[PDB]
Amino acid sequence: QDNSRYTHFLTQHYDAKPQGRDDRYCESIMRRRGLTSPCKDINTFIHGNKRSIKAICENKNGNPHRENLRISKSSFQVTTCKLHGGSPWPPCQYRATAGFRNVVVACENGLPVHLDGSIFRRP
Repeated sequence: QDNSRYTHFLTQHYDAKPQGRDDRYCESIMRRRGLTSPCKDINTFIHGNKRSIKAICENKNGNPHRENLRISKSSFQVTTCKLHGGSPWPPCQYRATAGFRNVVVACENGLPVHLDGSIFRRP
């Protein structure tokens, strides 16, 4: 049964069915998931069904990527929360950006355990 790292990945990166994906959504979910002490600089949540996300670890929905990651074949609805302001401590103000594209994860024992957030921080 699903080890702690996969469980942790879901806590930090999965929100099945969000409502509005605006700035207030970000500020609330970041607190709720305990990512505000200190405030995480940027964090992305994937939406949809868990099934498609786990499938990225297989050839059904993923391709090998770079040194040790996997990239999905299907696109996902996602929301990236970016810290606004110059302080790492609460209150954390976040700005939301909704998107729809494929994602990159690291798999361990057939389960997603890490999300590569670099493809979401548009410099």
